Amino acid sequence: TIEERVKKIIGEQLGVKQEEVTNNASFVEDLGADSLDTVELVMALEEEFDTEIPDEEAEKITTVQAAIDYINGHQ
Amino acid sequence: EERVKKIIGEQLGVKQEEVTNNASFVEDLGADSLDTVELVMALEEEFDTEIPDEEAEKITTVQAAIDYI
Amino acid sequence: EMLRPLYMDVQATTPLDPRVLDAMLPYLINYYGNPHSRTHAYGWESEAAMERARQQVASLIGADPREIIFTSGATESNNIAIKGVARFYRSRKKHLITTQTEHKCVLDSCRSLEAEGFQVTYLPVQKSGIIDLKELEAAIQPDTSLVSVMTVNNEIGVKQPIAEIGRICSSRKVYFHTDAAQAVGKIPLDVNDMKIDLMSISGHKIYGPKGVGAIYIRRRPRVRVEALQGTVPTPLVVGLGAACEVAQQEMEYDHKRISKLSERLIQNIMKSLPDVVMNGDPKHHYPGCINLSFAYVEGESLLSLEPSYVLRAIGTDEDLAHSSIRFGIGRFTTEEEVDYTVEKCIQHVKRLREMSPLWEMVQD
Amino acid sequence: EMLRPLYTTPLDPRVLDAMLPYLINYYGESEAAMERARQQVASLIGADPREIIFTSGATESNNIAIKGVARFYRSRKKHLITTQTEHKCVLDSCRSLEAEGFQVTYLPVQKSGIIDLKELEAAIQPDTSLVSVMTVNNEIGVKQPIAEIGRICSSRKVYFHTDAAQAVGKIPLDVNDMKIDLMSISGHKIYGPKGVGAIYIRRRPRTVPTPLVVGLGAACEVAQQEMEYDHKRISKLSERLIQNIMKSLPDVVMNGDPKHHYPGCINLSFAYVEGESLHSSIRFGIGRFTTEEEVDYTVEKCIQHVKRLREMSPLW
Amino acid sequence: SSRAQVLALYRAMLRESKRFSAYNYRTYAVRRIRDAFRENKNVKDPVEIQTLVNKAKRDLGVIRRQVHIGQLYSTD
Amino acid sequence: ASSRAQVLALYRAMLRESKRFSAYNYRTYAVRRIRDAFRENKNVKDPVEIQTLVNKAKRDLGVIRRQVHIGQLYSTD
Ligand SMILES: *P(=O)(O)OCC(C)(C)[C@@H](O)C(=O)NCCC(=O)NCCSC(=O)CCCCCCCCCCC
Ligand SMILES: *P(=O)(O)OCC(C)(C)[C@@H](O)C(=O)NCCC(=O)NCCSC(=O)CCCCCCCCCCC
Repeated sequence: TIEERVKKIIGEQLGVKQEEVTNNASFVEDLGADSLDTVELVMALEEEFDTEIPDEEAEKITTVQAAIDYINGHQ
Repeated sequence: EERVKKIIGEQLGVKQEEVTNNASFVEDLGADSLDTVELVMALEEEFDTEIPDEEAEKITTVQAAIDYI
Repeated sequence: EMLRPLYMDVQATTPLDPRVLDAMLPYLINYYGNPHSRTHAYGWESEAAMERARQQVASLIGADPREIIFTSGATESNNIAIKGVARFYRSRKKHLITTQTEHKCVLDSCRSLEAEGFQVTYLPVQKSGIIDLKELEAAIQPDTSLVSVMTVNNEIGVKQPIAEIGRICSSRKVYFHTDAAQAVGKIPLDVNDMKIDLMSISGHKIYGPKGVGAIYIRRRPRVRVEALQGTVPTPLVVGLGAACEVAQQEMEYDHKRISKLSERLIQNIMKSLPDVVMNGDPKHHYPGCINLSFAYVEGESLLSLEPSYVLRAIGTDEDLAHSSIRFGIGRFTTEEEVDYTVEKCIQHVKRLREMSPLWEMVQD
Repeated sequence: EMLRPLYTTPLDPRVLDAMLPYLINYYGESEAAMERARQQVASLIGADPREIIFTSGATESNNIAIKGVARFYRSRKKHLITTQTEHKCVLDSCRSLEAEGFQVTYLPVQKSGIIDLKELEAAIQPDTSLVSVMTVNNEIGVKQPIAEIGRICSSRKVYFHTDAAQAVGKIPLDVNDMKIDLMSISGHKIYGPKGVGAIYIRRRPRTVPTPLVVGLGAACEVAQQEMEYDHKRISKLSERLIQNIMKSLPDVVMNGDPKHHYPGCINLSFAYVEGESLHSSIRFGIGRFTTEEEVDYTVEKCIQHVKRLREMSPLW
Repeated sequence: SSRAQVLALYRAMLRESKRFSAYNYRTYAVRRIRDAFRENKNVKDPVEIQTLVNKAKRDLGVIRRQVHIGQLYSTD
Repeated sequence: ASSRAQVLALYRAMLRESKRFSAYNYRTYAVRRIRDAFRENKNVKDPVEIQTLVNKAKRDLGVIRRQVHIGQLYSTD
């Protein structure tokens, strides 16, 4: 129900339009990103809404489904 | 001269009619040491000039403040 | 420099006192530097700092230093007090008493206790904002554990009879908690003359830093609380202690000044704008918090949402209590802020009384 | 938070963070702190720590150097050489020496902002005591041949002073390769605090407050660590500003000899208009904290004002 | 125990207080110093006078630190 | 005495702390300098240089923390 907002933020930070917004996609393998862009991505997700993500949970966010199932799993 | 007497009248609470050029601060104007220090500081605030403590101590009358530089 | 009227922010009324920040600088420096540049004395310097802060907070409220516990604010202090006493005494004390004009956090905690199985009665307030002592004294049950009444109301600015409430609670062996967040450092408080058992203290309400608070828990006799389902940083605790000490030395001067400026604001507003009413009993009012209701301003005064639930408890009509203004005057408030605030208030009330809100209301 | 067009320097947070503990302890001194600051200033300019003296600014450094050497040689060396485009303090000190009986020659600068080495080498007298030449022209943004001037002065046994206030931390300086004998350094030029400066006094055979000294040393250390990054960044931003102005105004020229430009100072001359409040020229400045938004806003406002002022003057 | 030094302390505290980068702190400082010296006027106990002078000196140090550091953070 | 995830955590901490600067030039300069620093020092193999860069990064993180919080306590709107 809030996966579209996550995909919107990922699309905004990584510079991808609303057509390549595929669910279950790796950041480094399917979106052309690296560890630094990933850190800035997690910081963007925790930056849009006032919610915090620890380092252990942020390191596990290497795909899209990891980010979709971590902002809902910690409400 | 207008700025000196105007500032003295403004800080000491005197209108532009009781602005006498020859009145003692402690005996004829109802002031104290604190009002004197704040008055000298106001004079240093009107024009961008500084006055040392020694020259400020000699300012016990109105004519001392009227054009000293 | 552009001024700001005395009704925009409630935090703007209590800025950080430069003496407090000056007390906090060394601990901020030794704090926000990662624990590899700290010296082999940080532990002692922090135990000593927190002990001095305890002595300052305690000395302000007339308590013992061992009775001061540091929290993250008056909210955590409230939860610790009500939930601590209630959850610790779930054996033979399952009843709690509070007022309908308390802060939102206290009411929320009492609703949480009600959801977990505690019986709570919310005492109504009279049209003066003061509770009826006969209603409180007649509402104590054999299983009543805690009575929580704030010392000052943050919306109308009225003082509750804290000493008398403490006398009534101690006369029936009932614990007494008070939310003094809007009162500490502004009006005198003695935890011994007033039969107070628990007290909540907010740092940023008393010109201290944000994110720090305190709670007074009596030890003679010993009052106990249950831990809640962490350690506040040292520079903030230092700041709370410094704010309490400065408040103790400046309370009388600040009260005289704030009374003068408050009377100036109210007299200048009522002198130019008729039909204005002041909420709260003036004979038991603290001048720092003013709350004025204006008559013929239909709709809402925007500067969809809910009205004021504190003004509804003092028997004020929906439309009258809907558009109301809470002015705040503090230690650093200047006369120019007061005059600019009364001018802006006159302009806005005069403008809004000749208009109707239907235009902005229909924007879809 | 709005912007401000590109016409001191801001206080680098590392510097303020370095001087905070000393500021706290200063109201209500450290030999170790002042020794570390001395080592930092010396390490930036390639000198030994024992050769660094802290002053209240580059003004006091200039007066100490020029007036010190000149007044020491008031016996048989009453001639000094400097530039007519020096800072106001240097010119004032040379005018004071001229009032005391010293003959001073103010060398002119060419249209490129660089001094004529043939004119300088031909202006040395047998009774010349000191040669004071600024390191960079702060108005046109051109570098002076400091190393060559130092070689000429050391070959002729005459002391060489330089005002590096606008050059330290912005261009590389080695006090030995350039054969410098005295150098002036200003703190608030290199993102350090105001009211502190330094002077290099050569010692080899070829009461300023402590928080301010600490601040100067910290500014020098940060400058030493950031000189390359700041040079690339400021160079990119300068080329962006100049190129973006040239793309829209096909008649603006940049004053100063290229290939001898330090990137922080740009000087552009406009044809038929002058005096742009926000022939004569306009000096844009770009620093460590200048953002691309400030550059683009400055180019936009500059194009708008030039176009308007050209559309308000009857010409063709 | 010093007659001229008390006036010098008043002058110094006012001069340093006028350099506050914030309006509320500057106004509060001048007002509190003025009202403070005016209130403690005509005190005879030399111990109380010495105490007030000590508090005034500490507060002068606080004003100095806060004015200078605040000015170092005061972006204009 | 550091790993990859600890370096990424250091990057996250420095970006998070740098974004809390009350001033625009310091915030932009900090974020830009950290991004360019990690991108530039990417793919370094000498462990001595990596350890040096990590230590300097921790020191600079302490500077950013102190300056952000103290400046925030002085930042009058
Ligand atoms: P990612 O690609 O999946 O993984 C990260 C990589 C692999 C790139 C990285 O972790 C790595 O291991 N690369 C090898 C080189 C390396 O580890 N370098 C260490 C980087 S540390 C560094 O260079 C930071 C420099 C300090 C920045 C200071 C900024 C100061 C700002 C002050 C503001 C006032
Ligand atoms: P003048 O007539 O020559 O002098 C006036 C008199 C004689 C009254 C005075 O100079 C004097 O000698 N009186 C003796 C008693 C006296 O007043 N002693 C000085 C006491 S000083 C004092 O009261 C300290 C007050 C400082 C309070 C500072 C508060 C502000 C802090 C701001 C923090 C941000």
